[PDB]
Amino acid sequence: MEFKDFPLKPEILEALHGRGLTTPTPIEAAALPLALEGKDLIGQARTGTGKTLAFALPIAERLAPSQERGRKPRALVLTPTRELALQVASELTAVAPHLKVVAVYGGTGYGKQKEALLRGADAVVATPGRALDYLRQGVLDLSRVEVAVLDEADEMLSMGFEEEVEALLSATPPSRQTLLFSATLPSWAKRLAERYMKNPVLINVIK
Amino acid sequence: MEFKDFPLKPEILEALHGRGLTTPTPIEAAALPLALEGKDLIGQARTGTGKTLAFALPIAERLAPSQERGRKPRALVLTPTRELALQVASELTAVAPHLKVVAVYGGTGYGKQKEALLRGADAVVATPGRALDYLRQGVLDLSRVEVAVLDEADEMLSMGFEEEVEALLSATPPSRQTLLFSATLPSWAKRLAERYMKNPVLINVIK
Ligand SMILES: Nc1ncnc2c1[nH]c(=O)n2[C@@H]1O[C@H](CO)[C@@H](O)[C@H]1O
Repeated sequence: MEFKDFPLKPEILEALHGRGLTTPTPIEAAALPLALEGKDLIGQARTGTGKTLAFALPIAERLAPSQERGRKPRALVLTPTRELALQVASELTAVAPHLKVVAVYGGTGYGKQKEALLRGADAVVATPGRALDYLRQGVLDLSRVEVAVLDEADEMLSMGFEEEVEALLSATPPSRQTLLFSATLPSWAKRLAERYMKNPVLINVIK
Repeated sequence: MEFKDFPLKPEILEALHGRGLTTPTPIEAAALPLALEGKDLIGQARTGTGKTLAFALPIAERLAPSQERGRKPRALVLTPTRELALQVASELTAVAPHLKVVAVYGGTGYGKQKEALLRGADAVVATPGRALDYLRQGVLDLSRVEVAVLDEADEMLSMGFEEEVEALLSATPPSRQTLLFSATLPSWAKRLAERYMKNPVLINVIK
């Protein structure tokens, strides 16, 4: 199936098409039917393999636009590094032209990111340390998150973000949809699946 | 997604709606995009109903009509029991009205099944002992198989059909597509996948 063969808003297909994105990778192909219907998923694939559209498209399709200034984000993607946050935020912005995406990360001051969140956000793509910083401050509000994504969870684990990732998830509504991406499914990922996910479907494309 | 949301022939969709089936189960939904494009997959779902269309619809879509008398089957579905051979043959028959489906199984004489195979078949649904018997007799010809399916591989193992299943798989063209369904993924299934499957995606919906 091409992306056109999935039930996606015309605008989203248009955006995809204009970016030379036509073909889901195997993990995306298998993930989309479940993810588009709001189901929790665990995606297991070799690091670097393309899987962004397995969550980007479900977020884009699920979230309608909003203009409510100061509005809280309805999607949260946690990722290990500034580089990935910028990369993921970028791709999501492209596939979801109707949504305001804000990247959040450490290694810089608070102001700018803080003022974006204050202006409003539809999706936040964040590193866990900085995200937790903004939560306990009261700046990042996670009480309206409908979709939470854990990107490169193995690396988030190796970096020592376990406790931060869990605190952030715990701050979101349990009724949310959750998508977890782990290359090796270590003990921590299994604990996440058990505690923070609802009957997650596992898709493993390692071969 | 509903069945109508997948790229299926209108007459196949008609057959489904005629049977009162509009919505894939989670295993079927996740499997369809890859199975329809001819990829190998391991579907981990509970034994019993709920997965047939994940292989029946790809067989229906992939195989064009043929009228050749004495034609050899282009799909082979193995089931662990005689009861399931009958059931799955009936289910496949209903969603592939353009194909001739022939059930093969012990617990009765050889006459009628032999007659059916000699007249020709597009898909064979079989228990492994009887299928292998017919192979040895030269009545069942597997040289044109394009899709092989193992439905409920765990029970094949527990009934002690491993040698027969492997002999049958070995008798088919490796160029074929292979779909394997099993609830628990024991060592034998893993070694089957390694020997007889091509980079299969694993989809596990076990709750
Ligand atoms: N279906 C797809 N087609 C092309 N590029 C993709 C893709 N999915 C996906 O995630 N990518 C991109 O490729 C990168 C690495 O493969 C990802 O980080 C994305 O930037």
